[PDB]
Amino acid sequence: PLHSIISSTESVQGSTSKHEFQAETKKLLDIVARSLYSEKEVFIRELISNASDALEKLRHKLVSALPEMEIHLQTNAEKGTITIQDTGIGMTQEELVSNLGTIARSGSKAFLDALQNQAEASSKIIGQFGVGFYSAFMVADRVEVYSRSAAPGSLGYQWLSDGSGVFEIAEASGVRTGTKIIIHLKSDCKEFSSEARVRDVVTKYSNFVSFPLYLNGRRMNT
Amino acid sequence: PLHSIISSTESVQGSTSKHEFQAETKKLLDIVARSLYSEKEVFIRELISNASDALEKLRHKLVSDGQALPEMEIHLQTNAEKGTITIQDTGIGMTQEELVSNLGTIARSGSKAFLDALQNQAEASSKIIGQFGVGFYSAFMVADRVEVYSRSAAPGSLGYQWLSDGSGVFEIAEASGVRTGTKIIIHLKSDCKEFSSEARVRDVVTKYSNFVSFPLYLNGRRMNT
Ligand SMILES: Nc1ncnc2c1ncn2[C@@H]1O[C@H](COP(=O)(O)OP(=O)(O)NP(=O)(O)O)[C@@H](O)[C@H]1O
Ligand SMILES: Nc1ncnc2c1ncn2[C@@H]1O[C@H](COP(=O)(O)OP(=O)(O)NP(=O)(O)O)[C@@H](O)[C@H]1O
Ligand SMILES: [Mg+2]
Ligand SMILES: [Mg+2]
Repeated sequence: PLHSIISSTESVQGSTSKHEFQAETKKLLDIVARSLYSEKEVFIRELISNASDALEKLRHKLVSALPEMEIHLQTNAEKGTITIQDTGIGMTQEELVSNLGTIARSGSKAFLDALQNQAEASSKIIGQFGVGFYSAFMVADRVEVYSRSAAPGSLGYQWLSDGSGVFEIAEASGVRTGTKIIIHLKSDCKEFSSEARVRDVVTKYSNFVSFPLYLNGRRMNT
Repeated sequence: PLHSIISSTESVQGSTSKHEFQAETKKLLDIVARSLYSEKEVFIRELISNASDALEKLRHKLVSDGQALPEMEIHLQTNAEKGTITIQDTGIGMTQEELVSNLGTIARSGSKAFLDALQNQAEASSKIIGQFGVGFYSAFMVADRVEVYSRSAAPGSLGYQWLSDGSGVFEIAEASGVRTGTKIIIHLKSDCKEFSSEARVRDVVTKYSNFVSFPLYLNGRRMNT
């Protein structure tokens, strides 16, 4: 008896605002693109860790009907997608622009510094530091984010990028509070639209995931 | 958005077997029913504690054996029209043998202590029901009639309905459409219809919901972290 919250409720309303990635972000993305980094499956944990962070942030707002606090994965073999949705704190428009566009992540500063100071392949250095959210672009043709801040009266947004130069933001209706990230997989990365492949990855660490984690409606952790 | 699992999926398929309560159980029922004990709301925690126990038992069966994990939740629902309050858990459930033995006897240790203390002391039942509790039979503080469905988590298990009006006898019959775990439907006495009010149940449960070890819902609303 399965438990799913992921469905196509969202629709883009009105016009698009166009944004450029920070220079350092473009550099990071290009390095990832042209690296031969083989453990691309890391993007799943990067996104689950972010979902967990967002749910933890939501707790900080609680005092004495509690909000649902869940992380959902869904694979779609036919569409070549993998989706992660959390019911956590979400992002304002300002937050989308800043958080998904810059190199604020402390590990990513360390990463970029390591590129200058280590006589190692980039793949090894990606292994050492990680690249956080941008790990999605290991596997994605295109990344499609919907987010709505848990703050009352906040609007929903769509953030779009193919990971080259530019990202877009538009207002969206039908966005649940929290964040949904839809990864449109590369033609050579379709393995991550398979339930079995994703289960095998996530099983290795689901016991360490602090919130309820579902894969295609099936509960993965205690 | 609400989260509810409680609905009328069950129906009796099997013959009815009628059972007499053990004499000591009859005696405890008798004592509790007639008591001036006024803190009747306790039955709600009694049932939630049992739901929790059942869900904890289900954990003990889990191993890292591949698949999904079972949902582990406790649900309360009130129905003001029908004069009911229902509690459903998705835990270990009860075999037929377990229904007859577990809901039928006074194995419970605090109930043996209760009866001992009532006999060999001069405190009235009011007090010492509060001290000891009377577990599952607390339901008969507030119930005209108690309606239980249960199916054991054990592979192969059938579903059963257990019925009692709390006087002398209980019935059991095989039932279809029982989810693994236990649903308890309390058909409330006339002077007890307050426990079919959501606000009444909420105000009671809020006092201890953050000590409840599993997700707890009231009419589809989450009550605890
Ligand atoms: N699911 C999400 N919900 C809300 N905020 C998000 C989500 N995913 C990413 N973010 C924002 O994007 C930022 C960057 O994410 P990420 O690149 O993983 O770095 P980080 O999580 O800050 N640090 P690290 O612990 O090294 O991953 C986060 O700090 C959040 O502010
Ligand atoms: N929801 C339930 N699911 C499974 N078994 C149940 C359920 N409720 C009651 N039982 C069984 O009925 C027995 C009696 O319950 P109860 O009268 O509360 O005593 P107890 O729970 O054993 N001891 P105490 O800790 O004092 O409540 C339990 O031990 C269970 O075996
Ligand atoms: Mg992160
Ligand atoms: Mg008990």
